[PDB]
Amino acid sequence: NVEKMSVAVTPQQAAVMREAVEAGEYATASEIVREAVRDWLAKRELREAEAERLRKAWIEGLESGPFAPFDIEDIKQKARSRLVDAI
Amino acid sequence: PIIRSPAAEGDLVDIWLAIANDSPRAADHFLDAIAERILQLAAFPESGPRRPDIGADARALTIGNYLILYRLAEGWIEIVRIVHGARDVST
Repeated sequence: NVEKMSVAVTPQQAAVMREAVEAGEYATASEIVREAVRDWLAKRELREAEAERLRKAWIEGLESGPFAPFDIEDIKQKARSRLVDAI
Repeated sequence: PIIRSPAAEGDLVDIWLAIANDSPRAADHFLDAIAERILQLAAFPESGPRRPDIGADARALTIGNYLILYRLAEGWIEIVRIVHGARDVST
């Protein structure tokens, strides 16, 4: 299997875990904790990925060649030229 | 004056094409909405709060769920990027 770390549940938490296992929602209190940590990691993994994405996007824009005046209508027109070629 | 990076233009065309799959018209409305939001920076340069988590002197102006990543220079505004915002915890 894998490595082990010992965790200390609070009185109110032990009570709620007990009902869940009894109701059959979970086989054991240890599996419920395993779910809780996995959910937390997913959240952290996502947040870290998104924060890193934006950090890289910024340096990417700065390094993406030289700036040009802003005209939206040119962009709106340029996009259509690629749509027609798609068909 | 307002200048944009080659990446930022690529963002808006990508954004436009995505919406254009559903309706080309709707894509025009959203990009128009983005522009109106960028042009507000000429009168209100600090509408977007500083975003040190993204870049040293980066700022971010919110349009929909997308961010207008920009920087302020002497005499002009530099539009760096337009990326989707940090995604919510909803999984």
